[PDB]
Amino acid sequence: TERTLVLIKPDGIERQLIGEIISRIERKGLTIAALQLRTVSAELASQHYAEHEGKPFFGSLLEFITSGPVVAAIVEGTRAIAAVRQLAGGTNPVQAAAPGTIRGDFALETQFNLVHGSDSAESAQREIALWFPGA
Amino acid sequence: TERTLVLIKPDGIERQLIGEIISRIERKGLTIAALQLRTVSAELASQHYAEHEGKPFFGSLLEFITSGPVVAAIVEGTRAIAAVRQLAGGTNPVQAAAPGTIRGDFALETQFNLVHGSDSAESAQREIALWFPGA
Amino acid sequence: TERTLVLIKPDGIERQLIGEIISRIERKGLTIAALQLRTVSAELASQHYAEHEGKPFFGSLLEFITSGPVVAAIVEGTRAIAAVRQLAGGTNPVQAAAPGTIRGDFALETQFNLVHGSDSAESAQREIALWFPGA
Amino acid sequence: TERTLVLIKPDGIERQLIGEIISRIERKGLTIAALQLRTVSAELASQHYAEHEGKPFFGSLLEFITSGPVVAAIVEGTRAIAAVRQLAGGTNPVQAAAPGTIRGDFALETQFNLVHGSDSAESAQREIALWFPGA
Amino acid sequence: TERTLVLIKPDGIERQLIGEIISRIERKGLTIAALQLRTVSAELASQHYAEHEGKPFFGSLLEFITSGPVVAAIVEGTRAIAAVRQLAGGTNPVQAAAPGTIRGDFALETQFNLVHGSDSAESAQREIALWFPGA
Amino acid sequence: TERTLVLIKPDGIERQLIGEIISRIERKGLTIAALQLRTVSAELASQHYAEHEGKPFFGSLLEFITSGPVVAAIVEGTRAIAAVRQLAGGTNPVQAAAPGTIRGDFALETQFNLVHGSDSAESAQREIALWFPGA
Repeated sequence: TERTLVLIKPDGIERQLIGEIISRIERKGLTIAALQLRTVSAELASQHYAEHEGKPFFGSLLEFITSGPVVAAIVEGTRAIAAVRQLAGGTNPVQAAAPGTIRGDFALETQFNLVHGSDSAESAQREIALWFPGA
Repeated sequence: TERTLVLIKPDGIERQLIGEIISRIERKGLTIAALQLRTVSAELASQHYAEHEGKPFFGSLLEFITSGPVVAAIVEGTRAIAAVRQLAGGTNPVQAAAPGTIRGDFALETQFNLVHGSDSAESAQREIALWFPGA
Repeated sequence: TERTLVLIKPDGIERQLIGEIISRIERKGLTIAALQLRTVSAELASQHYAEHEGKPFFGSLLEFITSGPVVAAIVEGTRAIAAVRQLAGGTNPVQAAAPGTIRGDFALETQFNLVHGSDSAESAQREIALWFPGA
Repeated sequence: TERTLVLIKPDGIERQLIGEIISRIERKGLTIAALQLRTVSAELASQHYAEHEGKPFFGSLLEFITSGPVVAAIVEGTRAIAAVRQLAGGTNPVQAAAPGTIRGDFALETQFNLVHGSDSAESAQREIALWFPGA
Repeated sequence: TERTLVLIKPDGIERQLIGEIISRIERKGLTIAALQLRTVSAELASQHYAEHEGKPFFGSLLEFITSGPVVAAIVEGTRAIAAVRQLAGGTNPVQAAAPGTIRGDFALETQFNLVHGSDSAESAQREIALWFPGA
Repeated sequence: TERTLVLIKPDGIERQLIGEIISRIERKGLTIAALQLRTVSAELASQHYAEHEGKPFFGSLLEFITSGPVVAAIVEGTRAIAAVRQLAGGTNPVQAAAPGTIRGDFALETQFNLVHGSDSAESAQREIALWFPGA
């Protein structure tokens, strides 16, 4: 079994999809190991987005994650990592994401993607330590 | 943002899926700009199906759209055109349409496809003028 | 069988519940006889609210129905009138409306009631003539 | 607007209803002000259940809340208190709770009630201070 | 724990509600102990409806249960009997049944009630022996 | 129109998905021709899994199908065979099955696949004779 970090971003909250997203995870058979509505410091935001740190969309990327609170969580279970990304869909909700996924069903813009899921074991271990340093 | 024409055909109505379809559109983040249950004249039907005007399935194609009332609508929003076709699925509901789409979830026959969505900007502009000449 | 007028007010639209409401109606076994997204003139609004014409909440009552478009419809079927009001719930969504109803599930304020349904045969016949004078 | 404390108890979690419950809250128009999966100390449990402190069911009442983690939350909005209790249903899910409520739809036992909601302004203010002393 | 007999009548099947009904039962926490789509002999129908044997609606009552196949089942769990009747709603779907129940959400006529649930321990034991004499 | 055999395996039952699965079938427009919760003899299990009779996973394959009761059914309609497999998804729920399918939405393991659907006309005719020799 694996552990992956999941974020429900400020747009997912504005659109009232916290429970919808969590439900899909639960229904897949995965288990919520940690869960917390929290605010994001300027520091955390950048450390999170270091992969795309130096790039054209960095600015508004941080301003976004910091505009309102977010819901962070540790999702655990068999193939947690791949499964979550499976539920989430591709980055582009119209041309990439399949219908039935979170982004595929609710999203229209690459930017406002509603959700985040660790893209690899390497990332997951790094992001969990980052958002849930205690646990 | 774009505007696209959407039809909920007589079979979509017989099967009580008006609200189900509209909901999926709404949930995607798209907005219903126009909406009307209406009947179809012989003329409108053919002007609509002019693309496939001369073909083997034209007859019953018109007889169908004219058998009962239909629900016409203008759907507006970011990438309205592609998104709607994304929600609708491919023409063949079993071999083409993905599960999660409208046709993929409810349809079994290429003919009885429940729904219509403009396939391009060129078409949308033409079909909207056709169904909602005022608006 | 009966005919009743149903309104999905501007708040029902802002909250993306057109399809949700229509679906509940469909699922009850009732049939959408007429349906149209339309704007409301100052005149229509008052003629509609004549029952509560002279009262303390009249002003903002009209300003509301006229702030954005609404979805009007004629719902037909066995006991259409009572059934629709059954689905809609009592006027106060928290103290009157039962869970499971439209207002009971989605509403919090007596004012923002999302929906309207004719309260009697007398009213229905009057309101249908008013909103769908042709049909 | 009001603030009320909501608990999703260990049975609500075992039965995979976190998102289902949160969704119902969201859909009612209420907003999640705080949210956290957390464990319960022996002390917190009793301070929470002081109202029924001296009684026949106290023992297993505490042992339960402490058997696994729970999801605590602050729910905010118009009539937050009454509305939440409205969504939750009466204590007895079969004879009291109406269909459509959380308990009414999912529960069978008075003990395993899935959810908790502050029963009054007095309680809410006390329980929020208790579970979210910071916020 | 108790055992109760549940019938999904021919109208429940025509309206594609087998899974919807079963789901509601499952979700309540009850368990399907037996389940079978079967036809009804003239004899079984009357033995079932002996309570209302001599009455004005007996004829079409039997003709109905015998018009198409039905889905019979034994539902088991805590307060199975009351809970099932709770999910089913009162006999009259508009004036008696609450929204959120099966009849309350889908039915319009006292006759076409979609579902049946044993009304008492005495009945349950009698009807189970009748429909599932082996089990 | 075609006939296909569908199994809801013991894990589909443990996870309370009987009605969910049946519903998806119904909603696709397919019809339940036969349906029965039943136990599986050692013989039936192997005759069913003869295709993969001689293989590394045979043992626990039979032990599984025989651990608890299962729900067998004959599903009938246009392209019943392909459609059902379409609803079910690929064998591997994470890497193969698309979101929106049964396995895609609920499953995490190739072994615990919740459902079975005949993979061909040849198989269907053979498996129906096997599970429903009378009908």
